[PDB]
Amino acid sequence: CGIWVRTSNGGHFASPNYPDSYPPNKECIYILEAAPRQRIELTFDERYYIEPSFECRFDHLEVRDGPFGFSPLIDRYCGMKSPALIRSTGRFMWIKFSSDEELEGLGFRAKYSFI
Amino acid sequence: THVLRFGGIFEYVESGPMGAEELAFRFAVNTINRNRTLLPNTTLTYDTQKINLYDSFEASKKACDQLSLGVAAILGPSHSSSANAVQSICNALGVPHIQTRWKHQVSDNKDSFYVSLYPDFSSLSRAILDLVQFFKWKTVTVVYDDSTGLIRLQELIKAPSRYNLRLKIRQLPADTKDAKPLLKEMKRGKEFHVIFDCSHEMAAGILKQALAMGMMTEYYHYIFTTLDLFALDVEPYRYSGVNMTGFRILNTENTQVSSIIEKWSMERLQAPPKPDSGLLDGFMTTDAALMYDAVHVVSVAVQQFPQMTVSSLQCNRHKPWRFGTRFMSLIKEAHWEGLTGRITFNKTNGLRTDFDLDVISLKEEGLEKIGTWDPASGLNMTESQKGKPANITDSLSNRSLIVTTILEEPYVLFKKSDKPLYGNDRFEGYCIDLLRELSTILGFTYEIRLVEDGKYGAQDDVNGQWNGMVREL
Amino acid sequence: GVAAILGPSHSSSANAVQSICNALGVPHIQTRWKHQVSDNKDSFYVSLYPDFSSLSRAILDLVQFFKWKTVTVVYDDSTGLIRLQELIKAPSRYNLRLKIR
Ligand SMILES: *[C@@H]1O[C@H](CO)[C@@H](O[C@@H]2O[C@H](CO)[C@@H](O[C@@H]3O[C@H](CO)[C@@H](O)[C@H](O)[C@@H]3O)[C@H](O)[C@H]2NC(C)=O)[C@H](O)[C@H]1NC(C)=O
Ligand SMILES: *[C@@H]1O[C@H](CO)[C@@H](O[C@@H]2O[C@H](CO)[C@@H](O[C@@H]3O[C@H](CO)[C@@H](O)[C@H](O)[C@@H]3O)[C@H](O)[C@H]2NC(C)=O)[C@H](O)[C@H]1NC(C)=O
Ligand SMILES: *[C@@H]1O[C@H](CO)[C@@H](O[C@@H]2O[C@H](CO)[C@@H](O[C@H]3O[C@H](CO)[C@@H](O)[C@H](O)[C@@H]3O)[C@H](O)[C@H]2NC(C)=O)[C@H](O)[C@H]1NC(C)=O
Ligand SMILES: *[C@@H]1O[C@H](CO)[C@@H](O)[C@H](O)[C@H]1NC(C)=O
Ligand SMILES: *[C@@H]1O[C@H](CO)[C@@H](O)[C@H](O)[C@H]1NC(C)=O
Repeated sequence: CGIWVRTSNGGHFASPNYPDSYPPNKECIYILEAAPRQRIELTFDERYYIEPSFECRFDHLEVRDGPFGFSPLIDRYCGMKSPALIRSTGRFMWIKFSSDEELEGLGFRAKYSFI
Repeated sequence: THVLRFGGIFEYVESGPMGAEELAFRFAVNTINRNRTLLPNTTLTYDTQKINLYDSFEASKKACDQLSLGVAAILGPSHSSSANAVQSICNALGVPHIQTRWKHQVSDNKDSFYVSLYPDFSSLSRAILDLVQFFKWKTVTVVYDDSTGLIRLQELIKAPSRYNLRLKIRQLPADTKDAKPLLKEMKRGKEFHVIFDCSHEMAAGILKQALAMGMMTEYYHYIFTTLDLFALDVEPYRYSGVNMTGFRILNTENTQVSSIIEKWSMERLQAPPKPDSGLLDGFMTTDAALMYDAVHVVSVAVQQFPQMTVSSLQCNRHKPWRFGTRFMSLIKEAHWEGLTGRITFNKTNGLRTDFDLDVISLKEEGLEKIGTWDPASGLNMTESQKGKPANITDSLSNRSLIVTTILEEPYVLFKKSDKPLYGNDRFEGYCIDLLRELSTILGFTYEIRLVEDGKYGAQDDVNGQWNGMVREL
Repeated sequence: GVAAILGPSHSSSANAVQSICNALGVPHIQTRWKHQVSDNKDSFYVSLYPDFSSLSRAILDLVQFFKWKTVTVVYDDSTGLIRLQELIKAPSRYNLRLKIR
C-alpha cells in the first residue's frame, strides 16, 4: 500500500486500487512530512457525493498531527462524504486508512500540498 | 339447489396468472359443489372482482358493484387500507364481511359486521413471549420491516417491564437486498437471539444474506414470527445446525388435510413457481388456507338459515338488509375443522383470539413438530428425547472449523524442509499431534492459521479489550 | 365541485378522502397525522401536522441533552408506537435502558 510521497511541494495521495473498490483487510499507513516552517494543506477529492444518514466504524479514515496512535486525534472520517479541507501548522499530518473484513466502497482520492 | 353468490375481491398482479388467494377461493366453491354433505339442497355460485392494489375508492366501486348484484358475504381484500373501506361499506349496508389479513383495528371503531380468520397478533405476541421465556433468553433483539410491526408486537415490547429482558430494536431498511449493513451491525453487537418479523419471502431473502456473513452457525438462534415457514428452502441450512423456531397454524396431521394440500399442489404448480427465490415449489401458503377455510365457515353458517335470500341492495339505498342481523350472529357462532384446525370468534369483538398452534423447529432432518401451543393452556413441549453418546461424538465428518495457534519451541513449529508446503500440512510439533488425534477420534475438517497479532492475548487496560487468541476467540 | 378539500381528522376517514381526491385530481389538505401506508402511491395530499418522523428525533435530542440513562414511555393507544418508533430504536446505539407502559 505504501506510496512514499516524501519531499514534494505537492503530490497525489489516494486509497489503493482507487478507481476500483479498495481491497479488504487492509491496514496500511500513510505519512505526510513537512520541512520546518512550512504549512500543510491537504486537498481531498471525493469520488461520490451523497449524504449518508448515519456514521459508523469498520472503515475509517482518521487524521493525526504527529506520530500515529500517540499524537492527538484530529477527526475520524468515514462514509461517502468529502471531509472538509484541513489546515494546520503542526507540520506533521499523518493519516491512516483502515479496512474491515468486507464491505468495500468507492475509495478516496486526495492531494497533499506544502507551502 | 338455491342460487347463492359470494363477493370475491382479490388485490392481484393486474397481469399474468391468478394469485394464490383467488384459486384457493374457487377451489372451495368446487369442493363444496361436489361433496353434498354440505349444502346438498343449495348450490352456491360466485362472482369475483379484481382491483388495483391499495386504492380504497377503487375497492369501494367494486364493492358497490357486487352489492348491486347481491351477495351473501364479501370476502375482503388482503391489504388493510382497502379492508377498512370495504368493511365500512359492508357494515353500513348490512352484508357480513369476512377478512383474512390482520389489519390495525381502529381504536374504537363501532363496526359490527366483520370477522377475521387471521390469528390475532395479540395472542401470537403472547405466545412468542412464552416461547422466549421458555428458552430462558435475556438479550433478545427484535427485527421488523414495516412500520406496523410495532403495533403487531406491542404485547411483546411492553413485556420488559414485567419479566427480566433487555431487547434492542432494529428495522430492515426500505430496500430488501442490502440487509448487510444491519447484519454487520448485529454481528458486532453480539446479538445471538434474533426475532425476525417479515413475510416469509423477505425471510428467505435475508437468510441468504445471513449466510454470506456466516451467521448461519451453531451460535445464532432465530425465531421467525411468520406462519408460512415450511415454504422455506431448508436444504442449504439444515446441515449447519442453527436453531430456527417458527410456528404453524396450518394443521397438517389430518389425512384429509394431506389430501387437500396435495391436490392443491396438483392445481397450483399449474401456475409457475419461483426457482431462484428460495421457496418450495407448490406449497399452499397460509394466506390461501384462510381463503379456503373462509368458504367453509360461511357455508356452515348458511346451511342453518334456509330462509336466506339474495336481495339486490344499492349503495344509494342506504336502508339495511332484512337478513344481516341474524346471519351475522349465525356466522359468529360457527365452529369448523378447516385447514387451520379449530375455528372460533371472540364473542365481544368478532376477532379471533383462540386457536391451536404447532410450534416447530429445525432438527437435522428438517422442520418437524416439537410441541403445541394454544391461548387457553400454556406451552406444552414434547422434545423429551434422549441421545446416548455415539462414540465418535459430534461428527463423522461435519462442520469444518478453523483453528488458531502460535509458534512455540516444543509445541508448534512450521515444518522444516526445503520445498515450500501449504495448508495444515506445513506445521509440526506437539499441539499439532494433539489436534491430529482429535480429528481421528471426532472427524474434524480443520484449517490451521496463525495469529496476526502474535500474542498469547490478555486483558487490555485501556478499553477492556483483548488481543491475540483471546480477542479473536 | 370544489377547489380543494380540507379533510377530516380520524385516520380511517382520512384515507378514503385521500384516495377519492387523488383519483379525481382535486387537492386534499390534511391536518392530522396518520401513518401513511408505505405501499401507497398517491400524490394529491399535503398534511400540515409536523410529521412525527422529525418530532421523534427532536425528543431524542432533548432526552440526550439531559444525559438521561433511564426513561419510561407511556402512550395512549396503539398508534403511539409508530409515533415514537424513532425513539424506541435508540437503545440500539446509545445507552437508554427504557421501559414501556
Ligand atoms: C424529507 O427529506 C429529507 C432530506 O431533505 C429527509 O431527511 C433525512 O431525515 C432523516 C431523519 O428522518 C435523517 O437522519 C438523521 O440525520 C441526522 C443528521 O445526520 C442525525 O442527527 C439523525 O440521528 C438521523 O440519523 C437524514 O440524514 C435526512 N437526510 C437524508 C439522507 O435524506 C427526510 O427523511 C424526508 N422526510 C421523510 C419523513 O421522508
Ligand atoms: C377476547 O378478547 C379479550 C381482549 O383481548 C381477551 O382478554 C385477554 O385475555 C388474556 C388472557 O387472560 C389476557 O392476558 C393476561 O395478561 C395478564 C398481563 O398481566 C397476565 O398476567 C395474564 O396471565 C394473562 O396473560 C389479556 O390481558 C386480556 N385482554 C385484556 C382484557 O386486556 C379474551 O381472552 C378474549 N377471549 C374471549 C373468548 O373472551
Ligand atoms: C440450540 O438448541 C440446543 C438444543 O439442545 C440448546 O442446547 C442446550 O440447551 C440447554 C437448555 O437448558 C442448555 O443448558 C445446559 O447448560 C446449563 C448451564 O450449564 C445447565 O444448567 C443445563 O443442565 C444444561 O447442561 C445448554 O447450554 C445448551 N447446550 C447443550 C447442547 O447442552 C441451545 O441452547 C440452543 N441455542 C444455541 C445458542 O445454540
Ligand atoms: C402435551 O402434548 C402431548 C401431545 O399432544 C399430549 O399427549 C400431552 O398430554 C400434552 N400434555 C399436556 C400438558 O396436556
Ligand atoms: C455432513 O454430513 C451430511 C450427512 O452425512 C452430508 O450430507 C454433508 O455433505 C456433510 N457435510 C460436510 C460439512 O461434510
